[PDB]
Amino acid sequence: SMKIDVVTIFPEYLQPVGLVDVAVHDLRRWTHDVHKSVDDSPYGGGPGMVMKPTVWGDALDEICTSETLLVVPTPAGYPFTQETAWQWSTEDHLVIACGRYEGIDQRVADDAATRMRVREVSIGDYVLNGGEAAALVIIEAVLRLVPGVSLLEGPSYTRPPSWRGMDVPPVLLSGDHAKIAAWRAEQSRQRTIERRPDLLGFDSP
Amino acid sequence: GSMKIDVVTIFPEYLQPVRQSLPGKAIDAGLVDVAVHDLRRWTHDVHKSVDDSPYGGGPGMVMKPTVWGDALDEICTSETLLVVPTPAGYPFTQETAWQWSTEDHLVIACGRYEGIDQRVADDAATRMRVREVSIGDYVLNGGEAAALVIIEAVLRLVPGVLGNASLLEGPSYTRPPSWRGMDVPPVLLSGDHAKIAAWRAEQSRQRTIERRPDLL
Ligand SMILES: CN1CCCC[C@@H]1Cn1ccc2ccc(-c3n[nH]c(N)c3C#N)cc21
Ligand SMILES: CN1CCCC[C@@H]1Cn1ccc2ccc(-c3n[nH]c(N)c3C#N)cc21
Repeated sequence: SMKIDVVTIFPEYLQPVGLVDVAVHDLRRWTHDVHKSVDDSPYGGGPGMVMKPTVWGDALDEICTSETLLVVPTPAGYPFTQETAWQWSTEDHLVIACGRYEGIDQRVADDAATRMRVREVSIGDYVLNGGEAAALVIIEAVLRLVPGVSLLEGPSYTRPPSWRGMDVPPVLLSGDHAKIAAWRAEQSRQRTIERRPDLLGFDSP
Repeated sequence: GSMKIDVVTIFPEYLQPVRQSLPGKAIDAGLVDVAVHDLRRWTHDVHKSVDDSPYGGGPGMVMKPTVWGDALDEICTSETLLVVPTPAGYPFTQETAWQWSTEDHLVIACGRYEGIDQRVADDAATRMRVREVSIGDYVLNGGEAAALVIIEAVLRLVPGVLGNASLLEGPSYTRPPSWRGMDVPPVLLSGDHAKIAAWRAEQSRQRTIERRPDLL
């Protein structure tokens, strides 16, 4: 049983989402001024804008409890991996705070950490415009692990056994479980060495 | 630059996010076009079958090569960069996003279930460039979320699409100067911009050591 709340200034972007419920909240609901302003220029200089702590604080005050796991996507986060997804799969309540612009004032996470568990994480080594796509990835990876819901995968094949003059590897038609398991292990080894040598403790290309 | 992206998926509704996030100015200027295609348009049968049992046995289903082959035959040309998300892919990184941002035509083939029969990519690779990539070390249900990430990372690097007409980033702060007992680091308000840059560099150094020692 899991509840997921996502907070964002682009609730429309979260559209791609019994044991689990997902709710999406417009951060601007917690603004007061007429312009509904969520950002301001950075202290210390630099390009762009920073999301104000005040609006975030009010939103999280309402949505979070001390049991909440607050997830904050950021390119400067700890890596979000399958291990993380397993860890989070047994949580009762995830709140995902999606930033935009240059990000969220650091005091939002620091304040939250005084009363709940906070996790700043990155889904990969590339740059996005905001946390929303990361939220979608995290939700998908976690929800498929919720109770009641090493080597790279090798290639898969289905019918027909010959297509455009390309044959399904004959071993896969042999019915020999041991030979098939061995061939699959070898394809996975080839793939992992070639594409992800770091997974086997080798230098990255 | 002008980029066309075609996405093929059995869940086209999953991609409408991307089409919405695109600035009208970039579309009107013909800088970008994203089109999403339902794979079932290319099925052969009244049951609109896209999957079948795996040769060699095992769990799950495999997407059919004949359906995918027809879809890609129609959509791709010799100039296409065919992107195939897969957890067994080469890592998709910012370097990748930069490389792909100058392409004229990306086609993203989104799999589901166990993935796509390998002959689809292998056949495509004999007449176009094919890239099997993964967006990270976690398992998804299919390629659609990966497509969203790749599209966003690539398009924001295409001149015009964003507009205006190594180390980890450190913390950022804005008003108010004090909030819930927490003060913005005073150095940031000091007007000593050389010292501010050094402070930021050290914050970045510390964060990289703590969160991403692999980058060092
Ligand atoms: C661009 N713009 C200036 C520099 C830094 C980032 C900023 C955009 N931005 C704002 C909030 C926010 C949250 C997550 C991500 C994100 N990018 N890449 C990942 N793997 C991410 C995660 N997880 C990016 C975000
Ligand atoms: C689960 N199910 C059985 C095992 C293998 C994967 C499969 C699901 N699935 C089918 C097509 C497909 C494409 C990409 C991804 C994907 N997962 N994680 C990434 N970083 C990905 C990328 N990029 C998963 C996909």
